[PDB]
Amino acid sequence: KVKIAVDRNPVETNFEKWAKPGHFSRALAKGPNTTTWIWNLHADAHDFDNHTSDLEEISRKVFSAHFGQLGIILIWLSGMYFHGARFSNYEGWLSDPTHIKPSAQVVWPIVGQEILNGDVGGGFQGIQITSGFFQLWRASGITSELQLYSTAIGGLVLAAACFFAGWFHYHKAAPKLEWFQNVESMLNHHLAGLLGLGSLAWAGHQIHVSLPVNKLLDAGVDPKEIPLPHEFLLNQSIIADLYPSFSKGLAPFFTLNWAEYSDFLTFKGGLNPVTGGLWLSDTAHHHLAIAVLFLVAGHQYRTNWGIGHSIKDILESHKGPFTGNGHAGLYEILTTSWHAQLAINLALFGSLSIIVAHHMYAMPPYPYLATDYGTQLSLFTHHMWIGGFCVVGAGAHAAIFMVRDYDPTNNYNNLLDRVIRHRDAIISHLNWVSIFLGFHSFGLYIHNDTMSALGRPQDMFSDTAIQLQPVFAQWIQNTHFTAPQLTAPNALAATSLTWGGDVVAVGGKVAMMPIALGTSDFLVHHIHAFTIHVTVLILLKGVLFARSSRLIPDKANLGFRFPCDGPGRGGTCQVSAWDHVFLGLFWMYNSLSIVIFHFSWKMQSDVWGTVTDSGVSHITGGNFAQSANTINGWLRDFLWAQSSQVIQSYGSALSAYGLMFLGAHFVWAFSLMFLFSGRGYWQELIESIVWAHNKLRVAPSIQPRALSITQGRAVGVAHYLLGGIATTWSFFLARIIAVG
Amino acid sequence: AHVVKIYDTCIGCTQCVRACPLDVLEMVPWDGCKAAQMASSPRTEDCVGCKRCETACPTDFLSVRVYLGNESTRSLGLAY
Amino acid sequence: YGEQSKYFDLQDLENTTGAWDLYGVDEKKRYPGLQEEFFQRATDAVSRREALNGFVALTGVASIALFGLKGASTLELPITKGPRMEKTENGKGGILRS
Amino acid sequence: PWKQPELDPDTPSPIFGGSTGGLLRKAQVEEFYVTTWESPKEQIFEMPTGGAAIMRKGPNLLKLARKEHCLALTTQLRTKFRMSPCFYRVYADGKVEYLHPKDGVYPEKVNAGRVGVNQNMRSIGKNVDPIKVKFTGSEPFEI
Amino acid sequence: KPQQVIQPINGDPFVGMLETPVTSAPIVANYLSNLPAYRTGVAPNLRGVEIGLAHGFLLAGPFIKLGPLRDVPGTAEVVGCMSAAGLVLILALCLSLYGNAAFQNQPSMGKKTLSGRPLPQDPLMSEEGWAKFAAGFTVGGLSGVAWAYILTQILPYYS
Amino acid sequence: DIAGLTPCSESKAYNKLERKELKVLDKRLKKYEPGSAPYLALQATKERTENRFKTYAKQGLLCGNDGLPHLISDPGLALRFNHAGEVFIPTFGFLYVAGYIGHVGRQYIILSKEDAKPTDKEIILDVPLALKLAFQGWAWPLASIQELRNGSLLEKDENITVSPR
Ligand code: CLA
Ligand code: CLA
Ligand code: CLA
Ligand code: CLA
Ligand SMILES: CC1=C(\C=C/C(C)=C/C=C/C(C)=C/C=C/C=C(C)/C=C/C=C(C)/C=C/C2=C(C)CCCC2(C)C)C(C)(C)CCC1
Ligand SMILES: CC1=C(C/C=C(\C)CCC[C@H](C)CCC[C@H](C)CCCC(C)C)C(=O)c2ccccc2C1=O
Ligand code: SF4
Repeated sequence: KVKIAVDRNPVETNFEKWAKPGHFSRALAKGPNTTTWIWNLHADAHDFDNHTSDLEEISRKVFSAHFGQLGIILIWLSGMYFHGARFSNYEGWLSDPTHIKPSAQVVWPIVGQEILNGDVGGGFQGIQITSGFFQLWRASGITSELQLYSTAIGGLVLAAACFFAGWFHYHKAAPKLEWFQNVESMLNHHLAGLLGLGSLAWAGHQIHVSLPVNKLLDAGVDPKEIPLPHEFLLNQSIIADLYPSFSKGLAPFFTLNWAEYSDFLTFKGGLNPVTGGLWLSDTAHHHLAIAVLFLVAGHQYRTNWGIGHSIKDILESHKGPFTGNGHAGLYEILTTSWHAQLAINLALFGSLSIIVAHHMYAMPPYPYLATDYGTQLSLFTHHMWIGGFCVVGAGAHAAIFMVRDYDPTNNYNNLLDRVIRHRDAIISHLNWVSIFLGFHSFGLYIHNDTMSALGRPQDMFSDTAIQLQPVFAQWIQNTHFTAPQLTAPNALAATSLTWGGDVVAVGGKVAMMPIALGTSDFLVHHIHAFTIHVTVLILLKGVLFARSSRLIPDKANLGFRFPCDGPGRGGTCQVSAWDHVFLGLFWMYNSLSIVIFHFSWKMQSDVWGTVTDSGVSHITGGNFAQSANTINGWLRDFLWAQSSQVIQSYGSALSAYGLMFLGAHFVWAFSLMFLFSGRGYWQELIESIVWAHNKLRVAPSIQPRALSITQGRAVGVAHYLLGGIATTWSFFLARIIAVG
Repeated sequence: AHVVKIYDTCIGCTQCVRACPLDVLEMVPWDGCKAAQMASSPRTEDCVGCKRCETACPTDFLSVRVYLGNESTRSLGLAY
Repeated sequence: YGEQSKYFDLQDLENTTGAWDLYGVDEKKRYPGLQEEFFQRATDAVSRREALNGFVALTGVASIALFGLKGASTLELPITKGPRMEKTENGKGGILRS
Repeated sequence: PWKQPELDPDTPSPIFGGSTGGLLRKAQVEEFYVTTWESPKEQIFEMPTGGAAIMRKGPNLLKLARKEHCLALTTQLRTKFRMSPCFYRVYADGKVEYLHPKDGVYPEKVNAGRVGVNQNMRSIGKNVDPIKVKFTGSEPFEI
Repeated sequence: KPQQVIQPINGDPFVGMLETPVTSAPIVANYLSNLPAYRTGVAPNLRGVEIGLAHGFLLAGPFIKLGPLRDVPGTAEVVGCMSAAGLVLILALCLSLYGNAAFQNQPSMGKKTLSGRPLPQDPLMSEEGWAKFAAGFTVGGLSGVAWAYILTQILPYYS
Repeated sequence: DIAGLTPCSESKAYNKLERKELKVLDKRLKKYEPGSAPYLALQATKERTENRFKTYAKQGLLCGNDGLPHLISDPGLALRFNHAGEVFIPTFGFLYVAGYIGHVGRQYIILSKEDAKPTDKEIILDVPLALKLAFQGWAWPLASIQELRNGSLLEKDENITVSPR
């Protein structure tokens, strides 16, 4: 049944459609009469639903779009590898990671930029990087710049191959709709094939390459005399002395004697004390087990050989009486709607990126990464924000599916129809829990601020005063600390040092230390729960009310992204689901900003610091247990106690962070024009400017028009988000570079 | 409720009555246009002021005009 | 109403619009008989909204006036206690007023 | 139309599940709206306030809390199936009103049987300034 | 045999509720129908007596336990109780204001209990009936505040 | 010596600022060997700093109470005293280029408007005519003056869209 249906040469390879920029849309194919034609051109550029109603052409378009994005990412990765090969101090950083700051961007001496080439050590000057590529290139065993050059050239070659693949798979040999609808084959090939094959290849690379290099690196051996990994691969004698189980030579694997592999496939809890990262043997056994789990899970579905699982049968068979028809039609929706699958994949990708950030801040998987506070903070914040963006986009594309690809014929009493039916109950209960969480988190904060202001600290919600001890989180911490004792007896120590009892430190700085949770952590965590509940309320309400509502019954026929239905019913402004996503972007911004503020303050006040002989001294004075209970304490002891290096960064290596900070302030403040204002005033001002240009005959043939209401909202939210993100980025990076 | 007025510039494409999902506008015979039609608003008390007829109006300036003010339980679009 | 598929009849429109008391009973005097007249005589002097608005205001203004005049300084509220010796001078950058 | 039709209490209603979006206390206190149509067969439509409901072969009855819901359902039916339905209004005291065309051949047509109301013979923009109608109670567009 | 637990109320898919096990449970329905606010045959002052007693007994607790003078022994149990009594008086004033506001007109449409049999009019839905209800509420609240006060004086445990 | 500003050649705060900048720049010089490429870049930066301080002085530039040079904006005062290079000659220097862009934009707008569907010409530029007008705009004020007198530059408002107030 499953086969390869491909149509050969559907689209000629020519610049004929490049000559006319407006060709995907028949409304834009006429000409640019108004200036809104350009914004509609760059807006409907990748909206493939209104380009054509055929699902096959849309599938080919998005297939080659993913190919182009893959080629772009491969070009970017090859450029990063080339930068590490040519303009970097990776050779110096390998011989001294605890004293030489990483640097991989070198500026030109053109206009005053020589001050940005900071003294990072090792006889090298450049921009002190924060991506942590040096830690990754130390984990994956890389010694010289020749290897980075080879990796960069291979990445460029694969990027060219990916772009050629996109061109081929669209213009030359385009697959048919039945090829894309083979969901079982897709799932099997991207579970066993992609994930499983990549995990097994990475486990093999770690076992045969990264393990000996990292074993020789932390032993004090200089990387110059470290043997190249091909010597470890070909010769069993060199790999036998570092790991005695290699002398057996694949005998225990087939004879079921895997306990003999306990030297380089270890099960150890904690971090390597020499480097501060996870043990590479633990990561090798981890990726090998992940490859096993994905090889077994990739043979579940039925494609062509009878055996397996049919997803339609699995969905239609799970029917429970409070749900009526149980998952009855979801196979038909998910095999015919690109936006529904986009929403699911984006939501899971964003959540998994959030897990990625949390589990890198928890267990650093790279050598000399925990002590490099800047790389850890940047990785956590960056993947935090990318996960939030993917979740918000998931809500947006779910709303788009609701408007466009949802039909009432296939669904009568299924789960989606019943979610539509009781949407008011869901929204009302979410509003109740929203108000409840908002009050008994933020009103607790305001009450603590008031009792501090009224001179009554004994009436506050603090540890010294009456406290809200997070008993559940502390019990989970104690259970995980005592988990290797009873429930996981084969583990050497705890899986992370969040709940441990020992402090590791590399180079005199604290790598990872136990984290204490108090009343302030309780308040911030319930603030986070409140904020996430509000954002999910906004996104879910936008998705649910995109089709119809008690206000506007015909919202389905008005499209997804429309400004309003007029000032009727008192004014139906921002009633579209697009505007719900537009507000949810700001609520996401508030949520993740408070989350990363909590991360930075907690880690600087209770984890990060320099170890001494007389106890452990943190970066701050350990004031998180005393100042995070009030808003003014938060402000003064996080945004004002820090950022003293950003303002005084001028004349130093990090002055560009101050410039970026003030430019971010500019863009964040410039957005409020497009947010507060409307269009009629701007259109009338444009009319006056048009009269001015008409007076002396410089009238453009294209009529100047003000931005659309949805266009204005998009510009406002984009400038606001860019300004806020760059503000927090500059402040965080300058604080963590000038101090950490 | 709101006041909806139709001027003599109307020429009768009978499309402003389709864009109104409230049955406010009706079409009467006339003699001042080629189509011999003119928009009328008999149930002007049932209008909310959504201005969809204004979006559907092709004349410059618009033949049909909706003026806000004096809101009621039906012009506010409440089902409660 | 509700014979096979109909939900509207226009002579029992009390059922058509959906006005239904889901939790409503007509059981009279569930409490024991001697218990009512103790509280029935309690309410009859304050049953009128004029008598109740006055009584709440009577206990309102009098107890509010009692607080501060007599209500404070018996609970030792920290507003009518006075200072020991704090905050005569002001200004850390010099000048030292008062 | 030719004769004004009165809705029948006996007519069935489409099968539907419990939807939170529906009739409110305004149906009890104030008026509510009722939509009727005659069906050729059993088809699936989407209610303007709920999900999807399978309708009955023959007469049908919908109750909507707003007239906008009624005309949204009317436009959906006319677009999808060329259905041509009609809706009514039922008051609190039991009074029944007919708002969907009293002429019966829809506002899109003319029928030469309705009188022009709220029509100005002057052009838009030829109206007088508000100073000329100040302290009179009449707006310039109301003249 | 699908066991369609989730169904609309009275088989009517047009109105707000759908009969759900949160609503259609016999224990929940019996507990809600036996609550004083749904005893339609009982006089509204007798409703308000029980309602005010329960609410004034519960409202004393947070004021004693988390009051500004909670650390002062012997005086917290009186300050919390008189503040609870003041809160009961405030709620009684707002109840009387609601009774003035919402019953300046006359209702004309009944409640229609299930399968018919409706009584003429709820006395709670009237002006003087709601005034009597608020009177019962404030008397019950004051008595409950005094009872929670004397329960903090004589005690075998805590307060 | 106008407005109480000493010349930059005889200013103590100007030389103190130069000494302070040379001190911090030489502070980074002690962390690198003299035969290294960062040392050469730092040496070139110091040479550029010394050349800038020398060229900013002895050029009529002045400063007051800060060590940072000041600019004189009043014409005549910048002409009697040698200060026309600060803003007086850059004023005509910018206006020449500013009038260059305005003139070539006007000629392209006029040329494109006398063509079928002129809205396409704004998004589909033509290179030979735009580049010809780009290299035929050196005498922009001479073309601007002659069009001003004869009405080709301006337009009477009877064919200009005006507000209906
Ligand atoms: C085991 C086989 C296999 C493997 C490994 C993949 C791998 C991939 N597929 Mg999948 N796919 C498969 C079978 C497979 N496919 C089948 C059988 C179908 C039909 C049902 C599809 C249909 C399909 C669609 C519709 C889409 C993908 C996409 C993708 C990419 C997702 C990008 C990502 O997650 O980052 C991982 C990124 C990398 C690993 C970068 C390296 C990419 C290398 C060059 C690809 C090599 C794998 C390939 C199968 C080798 C054979 C191809 C040969 C003709 C040269 C990923 C490379 C997306 C896409 O367009 O990207 C191409 C997408 O939208 N797949
Ligand atoms: C898996 C990723 C993915 C995919 C495949 C799509 C695909 C699609 N989305 Mg979705 N979306 C995503 C992620 C994704 N999106 C995320 C993460 C968000 C949250 C921000 C959204 C939010 C979103 C909305 C709100 C809408 C879409 C729409 C669309 C459609 C057209 C998009 C288009 O033409 O953009 C055109 C491309 C651009 C306009 C360029 C982007 C420029 C942005 C605004 C600024 C970027 C600045 C950059 C970050 C920094 C530069 C700084 C500057 C100084 C240079 C298409 C179906 C639209 C639609 O109609 O759907 C059918 C629509 O309304 N999406
Ligand atoms: C920090 C700025 C800020 C604040 C505080 C609010 C506050 C609010 N917004 Mg908003 N929001 C803002 C900016 C803000 N907004 C911006 C800029 C946008 C545009 C993107 C939005 C977008 C937005 C959406 C899309 C939604 C909200 C909602 C809400 C509500 C959440 C209530 C809650 O759970 O918290 C609890 C209440 C508070 C934090 C308010 C302050 C309470 C203090 C502590 C006083 C406590 C009681 C006090 C003593 C009483 C005083 C008595 C006095 C009168 C005598 C609330 C009214 C949501 C809503 O309606 O609720 C679900 C909602 O859906 N807002
Ligand atoms: C070359 C074309 C051209 C010309 C001659 C003018 C001329 C004028 N404009 Mg306009 N303007 C233009 C393009 C042009 N504008 C464009 C493209 C925009 C959009 C960004 C604007 C936006 C604009 C506003 C918002 C305002 C003016 C105003 C003015 C007046 C003040 C002079 C000035 O410098 O304004 C300042 C002009 C700008 C800041 C716009 C700069 C944009 C660049 C420089 C134009 C690029 C054009 C391009 C290079 C030409 C193509 C060359 C060809 C060979 C292909 C004057 C009548 C003002 C007015 O009403 O005064 C009475 C006013 O408020 N203009
Ligand atoms: C990263 C990167 C790179 C680099 C490197 C690489 C990538 C290399 C290679 C690699 C490879 C090339 C790999 C491979 C792998 C493999 C595997 C992983 C396998 C597996 C297997 C399985 C799963 C199974 C098997 C078997 C058995 C066991 C038995 C018998 C049967 C059979 C045979 C089936 C490049 C530049 C390119 C690009 C960019 C990025
Ligand atoms: C300011 C504003 C405008 C006016 C803004 C417009 C017309 C967009 C202008 C975009 C410009 C033309 C893009 C290019 C900017 C500069 C010309 C770039 C200069 C680059 C240098 C190298 C010269 C709206 O139209 C609007 C609409 C709806 C809500 C809010 C607003 C709103 O706030
Ligand atoms: S202000 Fe704008 S968004 Fe709001 S109803 Fe008017 S036109 Fe629509």
